[PDB]
Amino acid sequence: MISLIAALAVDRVIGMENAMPWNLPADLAWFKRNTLDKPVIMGRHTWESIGRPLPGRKNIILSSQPGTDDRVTWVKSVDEAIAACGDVPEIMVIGGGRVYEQFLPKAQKLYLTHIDAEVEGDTHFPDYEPDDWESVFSEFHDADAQNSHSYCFEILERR
Ligand SMILES: NC(=O)c1ccc[n+]([C@@H]2O[C@H](COP(=O)([O-])OP(=O)(O)OC[C@H]3O[C@@H](n4cnc5c(N)ncnc54)[C@H](OP(=O)(O)O)[C@@H]3O)[C@@H](O)[C@H]2O)c1
Ligand SMILES: Nc1nc(=O)c2nc(CNc3ccc(C(=O)N[C@@H](CCC(=O)O)C(=O)O)cc3)cnc2[nH]1
Repeated sequence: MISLIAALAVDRVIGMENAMPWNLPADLAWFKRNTLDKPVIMGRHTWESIGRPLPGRKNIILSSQPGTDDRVTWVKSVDEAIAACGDVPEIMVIGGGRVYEQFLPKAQKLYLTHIDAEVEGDTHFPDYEPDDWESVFSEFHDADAQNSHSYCFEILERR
């Protein structure tokens, strides 16, 4: 299983200036829950934006050029990234935009957080489509103290 996980604001915006500007702790907790113990594949820009390894997960970074940090695994292409994950049930792809574009045709599951927020955005989630996917999970939550915007968690299976 190749799965993508992403948090999208309105108009499918996922980032700006190579950052996530919004602070939504409930969604981070959901991200950790759904990636714990799994391999995670990310692009080099996302690597520099998170800034650090992610604990309890095998961190795989796509980059066309020599890696600079042996606390993670560097790979030069998509199939190399897949091979490096070994024999895991579920391979999590955690972005960013250019990497999501390449892995979407090979994914069978999408973990999406739809955030009710407008964010001027430098990068977007790939434009998917009304008919390749059906929902297996809905969980909507209003804004509270720690979380300033409402958000929907959705899991989608490739039909
Ligand atoms: N809302 C969310 O859930 C979410 C999730 C993740 C990221 N983000 C945001 O997304 C933005 C970053 O996304 P991005 O599209 O600019 O970059 P990205 O996808 O994270 O990384 C692009 C880089 O990854 C490498 N790469 C991609 N495909 C490759 C391939 N087939 N082979 C070898 N290397 C490959 C290349 O590294 P080299 O250039 O070194 O060759 C490429 O420059 C940030 O704003 C981040 O905060 C948001
Ligand atoms: N749903 C979703 N939300 C996101 O914010 C998200 N972010 C990325 C890329 N950026 C990041 C940035 C920070 C952390 C992070 O610090 N996570 C900690 C949280 C620990 C905790 O919740 O206490 C982690 O260990 O997962 C993860 C991904 C990729 N997919 C996503 N997917």
